[PDB]
Amino acid sequence: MDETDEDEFTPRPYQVELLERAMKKNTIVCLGTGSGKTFIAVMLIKELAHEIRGPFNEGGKRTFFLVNTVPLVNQQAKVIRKHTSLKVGEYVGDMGVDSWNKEKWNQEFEKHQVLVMTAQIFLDILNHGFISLSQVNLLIFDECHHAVKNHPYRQIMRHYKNLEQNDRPRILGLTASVINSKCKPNQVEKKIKELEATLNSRVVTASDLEEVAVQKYATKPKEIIVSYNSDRKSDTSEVIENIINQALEQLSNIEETSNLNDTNSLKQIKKVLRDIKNILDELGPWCAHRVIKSRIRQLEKRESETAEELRTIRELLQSIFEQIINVLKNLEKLQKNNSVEFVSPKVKKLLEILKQYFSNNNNSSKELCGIIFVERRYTAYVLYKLLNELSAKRDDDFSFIKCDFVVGHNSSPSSKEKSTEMNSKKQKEVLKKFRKGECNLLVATSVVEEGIDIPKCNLVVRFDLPKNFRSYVQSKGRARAKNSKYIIMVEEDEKNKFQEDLNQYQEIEKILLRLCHNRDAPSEEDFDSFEDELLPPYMPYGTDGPRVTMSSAISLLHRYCSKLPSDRFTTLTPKFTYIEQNNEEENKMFRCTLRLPINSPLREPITGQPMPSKKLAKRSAALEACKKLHEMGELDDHLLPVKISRKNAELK
RNA sequence: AUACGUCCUGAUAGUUAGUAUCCAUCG
RNA sequence: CGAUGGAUACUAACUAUCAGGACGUAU
Ligand SMILES: Nc1ncnc2c1ncn2[C@@H]1O[C@H](COP(=O)(O)OP(=O)(O)O)[C@@H](O)[C@H]1O
Ligand SMILES: [Mg+2]
Repeated sequence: MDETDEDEFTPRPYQVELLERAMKKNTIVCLGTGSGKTFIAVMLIKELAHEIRGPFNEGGKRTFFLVNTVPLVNQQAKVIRKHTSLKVGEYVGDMGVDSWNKEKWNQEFEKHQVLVMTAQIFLDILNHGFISLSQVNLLIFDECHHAVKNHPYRQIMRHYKNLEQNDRPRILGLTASVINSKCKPNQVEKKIKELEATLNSRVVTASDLEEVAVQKYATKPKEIIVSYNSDRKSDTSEVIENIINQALEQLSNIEETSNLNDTNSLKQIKKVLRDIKNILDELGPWCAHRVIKSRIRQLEKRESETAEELRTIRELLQSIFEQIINVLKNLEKLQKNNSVEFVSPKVKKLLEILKQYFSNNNNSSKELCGIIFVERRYTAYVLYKLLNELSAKRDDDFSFIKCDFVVGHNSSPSSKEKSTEMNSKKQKEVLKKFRKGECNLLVATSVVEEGIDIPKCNLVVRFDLPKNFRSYVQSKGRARAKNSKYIIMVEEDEKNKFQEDLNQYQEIEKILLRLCHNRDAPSEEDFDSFEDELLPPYMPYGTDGPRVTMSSAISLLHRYCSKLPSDRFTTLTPKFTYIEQNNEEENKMFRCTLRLPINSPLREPITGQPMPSKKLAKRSAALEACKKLHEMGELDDHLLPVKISRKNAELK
């Protein structure tokens, strides 16, 4: 039954116009979400493909693609591979790319024609002298509105500025919302001018888009606001939260009265029980008890190695949680087979919304595909568990629900035994399952919120309020299919503030849509204007060799310290000490000092130059330490830590 | 009625310090 | 799990401007 579906792409007229304009000179493309900018980028890549066929040893060039997150790089690589005939490769941080030497990087450059990877990796390659910007043919900045202050985009731009104008590559950027944070309507012009100066380009908007052409293809859902109140609570729930409050009070009294071997341990206990209180308030007693038994398992793990006082505190906490369990036994909704009443009013409202949506779509032949957006990861995990349990209960109207979740990921040589784990392959598998149609619901954090082409959706639910203009715009634009719905859940007493914020957002959008028409080219004087480096970098082998920028000193120092062979449990870390002195002008002056662990050969402390701010003093001290360390003979030619073992140390 | 200096309040812009959360790199 | 970096929101202090209130001086 499967039929192949080639795109057989026929570009739309505004795409052709934008392609010509971008070919003429540097540009930034500003268009609404879902209007098809990735195909424009693909067309531009294909147009200039006659400069890539040459070998790399004889000065051949390559094309690069810059992306923020991992699902995005996978998806864009797949699209480019499908549409054109060139070879594409994808690089991320899972594979452990820093351990590679120069020869393997040269081989990788020789193998492919187009390279797609994250921005931080590109910065690392640029700094350590593996590649030079004179060999790049074209650069693409996905979501270019992130290049502000100290973001890695700005650092790469600083690298680009020094190069002579004879051999500078072309620049193209794609964005939908031009301003990152929230601001008054009077600062929009200043913000766009700053961005134009930073990226050394002018913004462009098609004349045909304003006339029908792109309105048909752009996505616009409907907005609905649903209100709930959390004051209305069950008396038993009030009793439980009062008991938890008095437990918090007595634990605080114990902390204030009883001395502690580690105050941070009881502070952690207090914050995790406050988290338990928050979980109860937001979700309900059953989810709280599930987290409580997970906590029970956590101290089952912990009791192998713990202190006596810490274990007594843990056991009195266990006693309190056990009393909570006996209180819940009287409220055994699952035993009573009526679990609808116990949940917090917010969860009840969400369930009512889902039921109404299913009732509406019962007549509709099309299936359902929805996304739920949550702020923190633990809430997402607990919500997924609860929804799966309700579906397994097999009641009247929850027999069709299938749920899964996606969050960020971590990796370590250690086991990291925990309830929540993630990996690149598992994340890709879940996304593929969602695309195919195995699951109908997805519970996600802000990882997938931006830029992901989602399967045709009908429903987006905001479990938490948007924080600024950009997040609101992107979350609105995530739904793609026709006749979509956008739903926001708001507490009763914050609805006026949310209303005024929505009005301000609409005004900002209206102003932005008009200001971008018929703009003027930027001036190179502003490009020469921006300069935040108070101290020049450290270049031992010349301008084109390796460098250690002021911003990257501390990370390199900590990497060297971590690579030092020592005990597994002990994680060595340099110690910092700040001394403040007042100058003749009575201005604030900061001088920092540094020390190293006794394992490293460098015994003597190192002192940096005085700086107006504490962070600047710390950076200066780190830079001086790095220069001295290289002078002594630790770091190798490429200015990265040497793979030195005990035998290597003995030989040297 | 106005200007100058002083004290208090609100907003705007910038700087500094603290708390919470998210995303990337490493062990 | 730990370590590092970047971004957002909240609070406090300082500086400058604006707005208002009060005081003294001069016009
Ligand atoms: N020429 C075209 N013909 C058919 N579909 C297209 C064309 N150009 C773009 N599209 C569709 O429009 C959607 C645009 O999404 P995408 O380009 O990934 O991000 P953006 O929302 O920034 O444009 C894609 O899913 C693609 O399938
Ligand atoms: Mg895109």
